Amino acid sequence: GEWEIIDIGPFTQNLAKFAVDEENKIGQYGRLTFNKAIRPCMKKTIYENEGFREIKGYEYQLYVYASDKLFRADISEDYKTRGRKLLRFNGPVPPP
Ligand code: NA
Repeated sequence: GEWEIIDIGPFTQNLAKFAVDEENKIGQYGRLTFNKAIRPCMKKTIYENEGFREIKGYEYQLYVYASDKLFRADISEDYKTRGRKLLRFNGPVPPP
């Protein structure tokens, strides 16, 4: 796997909103209201360990404000299926 920083544009906001929608499902923090994703945001790309460079999927580490509290979410995304899942949702944490 390899990590990069990526911008906080619409695609990232969607991921962050997706983290908040999943967490609301979970209910651990009660009812959260998505605010925005903020920098810094990281993306991991995972390959197959081969040499044909076959992408398996992706992982993201995001900072996200919901209900004016800052959280750190980890999301995974499958390359072929385009399905996503919320791995971890933590905080509140201090600003980076
Ligand atoms: Na805010």
